[PDB]
Amino acid sequence: VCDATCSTIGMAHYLTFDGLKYLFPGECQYVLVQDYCGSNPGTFRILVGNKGCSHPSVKCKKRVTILVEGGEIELFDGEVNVKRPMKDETHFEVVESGRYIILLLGKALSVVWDRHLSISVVLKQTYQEKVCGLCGNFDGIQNNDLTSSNLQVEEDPVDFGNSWKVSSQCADTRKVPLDSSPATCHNNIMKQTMVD
Amino acid sequence: DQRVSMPYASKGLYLETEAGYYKLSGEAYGFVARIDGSGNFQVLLSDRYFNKTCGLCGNFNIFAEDDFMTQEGTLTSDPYDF
Amino acid sequence: EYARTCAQEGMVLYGWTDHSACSPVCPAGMEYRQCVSPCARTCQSLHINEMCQERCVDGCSCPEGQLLDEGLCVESTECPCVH
Ligand SMILES: *[C@@H]1O[C@H](CO)[C@@H](O)[C@H](O)[C@H]1NC(C)=O
Ligand SMILES: [Ca+2]
Ligand SMILES: [Ca+2]
Repeated sequence: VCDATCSTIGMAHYLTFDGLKYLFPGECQYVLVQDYCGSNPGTFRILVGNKGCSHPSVKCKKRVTILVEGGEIELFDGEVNVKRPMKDETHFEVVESGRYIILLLGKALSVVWDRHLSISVVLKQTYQEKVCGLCGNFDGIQNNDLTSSNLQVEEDPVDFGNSWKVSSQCADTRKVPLDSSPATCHNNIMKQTMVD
Repeated sequence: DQRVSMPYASKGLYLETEAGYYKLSGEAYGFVARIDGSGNFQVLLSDRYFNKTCGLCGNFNIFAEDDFMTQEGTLTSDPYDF
Repeated sequence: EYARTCAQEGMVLYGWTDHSACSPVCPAGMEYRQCVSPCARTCQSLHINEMCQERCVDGCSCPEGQLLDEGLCVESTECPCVH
């Protein structure tokens, strides 16, 4: 079995490990992936947080707080910042090579960041159904990646990610009426072809 | 003019409730407003706006006194025409 | 007002409303604490910690148990689910 890879393709989309694109425009802070899931120790708690990102635009700068080995290293506005260094510094590593910030954290964890929006965490064979979050459980089964925090499969992803917000009193996002044309391309069929 | 529900998070302004009292945070823009049950406006604002902001809550300077500088710019003794 | 104006300066005061015979108004179930955390552990919440290192804020909140659920304090045993 190979090494899986989340992603954040654009402002509001998410590609799970097993492979499931879905739409979730949010504006609160959300658990992208973690290990403290049900009956496990809880080593790492990668999070993600967006501001002004329900409608994609030149707005929507992302913020990412990754919590491994009792640490707090986080990143936004181009650079990476350490708010609390972690104990076993041996595994830590930062490779600012090219357009990316490759960032190792252990034997079986890695993170990639294009300095703008993308978040591609890479995990190894070690876990195999030990994680959960917006990226799912990493089990091979591709249609159980919508198991919410309350331990049930949902069908509508906009109710899924609302289960994974950290602040349980911020605003949960709104069920958008479904359509093939977003706001600007709504009733602008000219522009909708120049984009296609 | 359209009445919205609450909470609400558009345009980088999280309109929440904290401790049973309503809040309007704008940390991107540098302010935190709130109201209580009786009605008591409050505005927490970044040091940033030092020798800067000017309004009905005065300039964020040090001098407690000089902080009646009208919309023209005039130190007035009266706290009312200001 | 005098209570908060001293709190903001870096020196908070405690229990002044015990004998003052005036407590600020709040809805049912809650009354005015002093220096409660903003990250109120509510019912439909995720048990995550040490992200809410924010400063301490005054305002009314629930009793020791009696978790929050939709603007009212309710006992932890009766936490609902959502779907
Ligand atoms: C405030 O700005 C004015 C005009 O630039 C300057 O003359 C003055 O020294 C400043 N005072 C303080 C306290 O920074
Ligand atoms: Ca799965
Ligand atoms: Ca002043």
